[PDB]
Amino acid sequence: APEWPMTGCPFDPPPGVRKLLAEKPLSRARIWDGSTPWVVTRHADQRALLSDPRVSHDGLRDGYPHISADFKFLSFAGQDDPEHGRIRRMVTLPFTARRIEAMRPAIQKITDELIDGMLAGPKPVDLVEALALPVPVRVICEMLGVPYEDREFLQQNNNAMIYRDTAQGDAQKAAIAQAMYLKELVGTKLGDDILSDLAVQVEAGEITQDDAAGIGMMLLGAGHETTANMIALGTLALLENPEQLAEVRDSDDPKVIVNTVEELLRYLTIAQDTVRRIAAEDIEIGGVVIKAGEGIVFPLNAANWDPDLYPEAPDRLDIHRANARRHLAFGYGVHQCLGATLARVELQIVYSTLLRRIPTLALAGTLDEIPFKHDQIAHGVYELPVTW
Ligand code: HEM
Repeated sequence: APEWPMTGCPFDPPPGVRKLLAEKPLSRARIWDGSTPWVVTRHADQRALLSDPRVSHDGLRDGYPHISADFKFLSFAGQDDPEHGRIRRMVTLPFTARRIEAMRPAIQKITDELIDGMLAGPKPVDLVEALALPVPVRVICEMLGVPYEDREFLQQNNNAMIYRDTAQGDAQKAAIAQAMYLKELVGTKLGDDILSDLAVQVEAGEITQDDAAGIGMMLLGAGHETTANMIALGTLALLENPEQLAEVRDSDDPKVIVNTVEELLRYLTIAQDTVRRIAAEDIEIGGVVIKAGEGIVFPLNAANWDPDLYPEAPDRLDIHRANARRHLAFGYGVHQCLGATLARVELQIVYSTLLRRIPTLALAGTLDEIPFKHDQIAHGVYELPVTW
């Protein structure tokens, strides 16, 4: 059983992963804890399994293929229905299309302010620090109903939980600080925002104040690093594909920014193999039998380069790929990304505004000088020096 997970093509999935996808759609791999879960590479099969009620997201179950030991420790996103949906229903409305369309001015203002700071400051500048990290956490603060004046505090806490050079002890203090704060804010709300909605539930007896705070925390975590990685990696992908950058920037067709975000989501699949399940019952698929209690690993980045679905050079960026929106970058089934509409719309605004306001944007060095997050689960770059 090969080890899992398996450099000068840094955007591309690992070579062994492309090999599996091509010749062993379903196979076993040994992960960090010595278990050998199934690896499911095909887009079709990921959809099949992820929407099969025999497939469980319950990380307390023996066999569950946790991403790493730390994720194992932590152990609504890690639960099955009915409790998963009971909780998800309480935070569904603010993420719906209409409500996210209604956030466009707020996301646009956040973006323009941060581009104002870039443009007043030195160059080159790290796009990660200047834009990619601040936007998503600021947007989520606003949906939560975090007062403007506590913004920087929540941002630094959340940043601290993301940095490689934060010592775990400090990351945990930062996490403790977020929870205490959110719990306090929920007590306060007892507004229009998520925490007010959650305060209603608290007041109704449906969840505790602690639970309210945990949900808040979870939305904070979930929506931050992922979106940041997309901002930074997505920008870099555009800068490495200049003819396509120019089009996204300069096209008069509003569909192009829309397509570009989907093709970026598909091309980069930053959530990689973070999607994990366990079979609750035996499941027969693709001529093998996944047995009850066996783990299942979903390399979304394999599915999104699947030639059954993306036959025309899926290993190249093509913003006109007519098919891109079929990607599974936000996963699939009942745990499909709650923020998927928000993310789409955040990236449309960030990429378009970044390129229209900084039409001379340029990588300050070259691709090979960029430090990628090869050593992590979520794909991305530690730093992105840009100039103009
Ligand atoms: C590029 C941006 C994003 C990507 C690639 C992404 C990816 C994903 C993926 C793959 C999952 C599925 C996890 C699983 O099945 O185990 C997921 C779930 C989730 N995402 Fe995102 N996400 C993004 C942005 C956001 C944002 C902006 C938010 C919230 C504000 C968010 C909140 C969530 C939540 C709450 C879940 C759990 C859904 C559930 O279990 O019912 N995400 N995301």
